[PDB]
Amino acid sequence: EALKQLHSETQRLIRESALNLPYHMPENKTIHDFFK
Amino acid sequence: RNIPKLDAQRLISERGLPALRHVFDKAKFKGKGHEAEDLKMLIRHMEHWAHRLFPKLQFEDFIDRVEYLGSKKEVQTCLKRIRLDL
Amino acid sequence: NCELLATCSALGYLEGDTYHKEPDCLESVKDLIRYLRHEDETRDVRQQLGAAQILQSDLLPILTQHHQDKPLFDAVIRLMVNLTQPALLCFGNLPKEPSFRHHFLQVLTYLQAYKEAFASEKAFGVLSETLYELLQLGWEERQEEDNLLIERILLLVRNILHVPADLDQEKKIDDDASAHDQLLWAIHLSGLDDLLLFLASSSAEEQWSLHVLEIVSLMFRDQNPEQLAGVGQGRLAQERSADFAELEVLRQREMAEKKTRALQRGNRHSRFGGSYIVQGLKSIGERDLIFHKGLHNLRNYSSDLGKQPKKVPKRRQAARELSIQRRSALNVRLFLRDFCSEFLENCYNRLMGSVKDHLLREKAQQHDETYYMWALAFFMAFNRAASFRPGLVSETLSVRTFHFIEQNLTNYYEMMLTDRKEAASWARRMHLALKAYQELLATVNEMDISPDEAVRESSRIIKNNIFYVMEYRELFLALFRKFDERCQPRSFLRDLVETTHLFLKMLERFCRSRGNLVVQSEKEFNFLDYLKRFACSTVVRAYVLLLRSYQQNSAHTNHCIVKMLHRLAHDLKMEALLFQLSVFCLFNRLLSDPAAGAYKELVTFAKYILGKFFALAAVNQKAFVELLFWKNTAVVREM
DNA sequence: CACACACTCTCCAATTCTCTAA
Repeated sequence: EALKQLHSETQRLIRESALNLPYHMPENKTIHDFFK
Repeated sequence: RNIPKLDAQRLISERGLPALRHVFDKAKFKGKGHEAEDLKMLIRHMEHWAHRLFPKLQFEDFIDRVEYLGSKKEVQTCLKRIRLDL
Repeated sequence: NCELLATCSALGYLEGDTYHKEPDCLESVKDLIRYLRHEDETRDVRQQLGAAQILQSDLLPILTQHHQDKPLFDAVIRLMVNLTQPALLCFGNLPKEPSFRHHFLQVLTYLQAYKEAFASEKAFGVLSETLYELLQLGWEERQEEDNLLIERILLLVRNILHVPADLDQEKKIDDDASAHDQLLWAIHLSGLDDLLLFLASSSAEEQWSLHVLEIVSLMFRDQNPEQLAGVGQGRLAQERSADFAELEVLRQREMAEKKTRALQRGNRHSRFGGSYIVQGLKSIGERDLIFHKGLHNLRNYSSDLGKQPKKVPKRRQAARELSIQRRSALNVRLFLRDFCSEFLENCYNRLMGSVKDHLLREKAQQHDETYYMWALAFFMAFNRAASFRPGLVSETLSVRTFHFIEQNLTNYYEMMLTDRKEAASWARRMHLALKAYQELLATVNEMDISPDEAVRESSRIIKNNIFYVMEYRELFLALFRKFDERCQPRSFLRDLVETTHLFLKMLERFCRSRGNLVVQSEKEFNFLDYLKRFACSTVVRAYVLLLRSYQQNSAHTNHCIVKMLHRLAHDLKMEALLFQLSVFCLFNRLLSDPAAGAYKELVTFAKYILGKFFALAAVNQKAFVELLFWKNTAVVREM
């Protein structure tokens, strides 16, 4: 029956782990480069 | 005057389900591969029964009303009775 | 009226193309603002100034040709914000009685006139230039003088974008420049769109995030994300050929229907007599039916040939979709595609983070989370359309957004059921929440398809979290068991069915791939016992309600409907739940359709269930009575 | 004149909303 515990705790790890993503925000630039 | 209603007590268990038990005693279905014409025959017989019961409504309006009537005491008691014996 | 006429005259006059302002413009404008502030509840000054058209005749020329006169410019901007105040704010609600509704319609008419006038590029050019030279200064250099001016400028733009299209002139055909399209083109040519992108991307000017979100919402009010993302260089030939082909398809359908009607009636005039006795058919009495409507009609006889349909009473009248879709001008569509692309790449993450911060801090108006959920749906759909990159929306992919949307959807569901006097409005808010939830559930599938093992890992994490927590599973059943055609539109029903199909697709594939047994103090789970919760009469009733419009449904929607019903029938053996008389009438229409070959899946499923029914009927004749009502566990008694 | 049409108003009761028990 210990496979039930193993599945439960592994799934707990797999939901408590952080969301690794290719997060990015591009270059900051002033309003001149936007408007003209 | 006696304006009629398609309600739970005037006709649904008087000229309705008791006759609907008998409507298909002489039906002429032919089974697999002929579902289209079997359904056409079924719809014609059901429509005819509904018309003779309450002639004021069209067939789909009658259906949408009788489905609501399916929740009423008399209707479900008659349904269980018809399921059991007579 | 006459005193207003005097002040309106005192504003000045136009000559050719140059406006000659009087020196007392400042005090006359202050007097106009005073009259507007001292309005009656009927908004008489609003109606009178709209009738006089001073916004079109004086204030726009003053704004466009005397913008160096800063006190007059500020006063004119405040006056124009006051005049362009939307009618729902002016009256608080839609009035329930004729007099206030007439006044509402008057104010709305003058607002539509203002929107027509505001399409000039010069006005938005002045607004963009003054906003640009204001925002050139640092945030710490601003005072109330400039911050309030930014508020009034953005509120003027918001007010002009918000205005409903005139019912008279909303009959524009597709590929034409509506008033909203011309307004968006004015924004594009003035360059205020780039200023909005700057305001959205700026960390320093984050204070205007809610305002900028509302501007972007009203800008993309009419559009569809996938349709917009499909726009490109070669679209003119595609749309021309598509228009010709669709014209021919419509014509062929009309010709076929005309031929069928011509066969249904005879080739003799209607006063050509003749009567028949149909000996087998008993009439409503015991006598045989006498038929008068011609021999041609007895091939497809029905007793409802001459019956008037019934008036659906007001309470039972089904909800109807609020607007038709029209393909806007191609230039505006290209501009909006470019706006959406650049906004998604440069602005979206910071703006959504800022709006979430505002909602957390509770310094937002009552329903601004609706704008948040709109932005989720639109921009994540646009991202998945064309080049999908999850980095562009990674601020939205957190489980916290799932939780927020689920909380909002349940809140709107409760408020729709309780606050019955605006249940349709709560249904629309819930529809926005549902579309946002749908787009998150679609995005995780796209992450699975995408090649990056990192996004596959986080997709697995969020899927584990969502399928573990109970509310995400129970919400679909909660929505189906209290959906109402009387209140919610068929577009909502379509979206609910498609979202349910996608959700069950993901859940079934997940459990098929690996066990992952514990769910919800945990308990065991399996997808079959989850599917058995969809065996209720109400959910299949809703599914066949959507199936009735199979002619107008999308092919994907029809696939969703038939796949769910095939899952309940073939895999759960619940055909007796779907043995119904109304459903059989719908099947009769499906089999009788001249275009039945186009619906091969639906007719095959219909013939499968019909064959099962007629087998049961041959075994037992009480099935005909069982067809007449919806059922609970008679689904097993019949078996 | 007077006998059919055309139109409005009122009342009556049948259906649906709300709250309760099976």
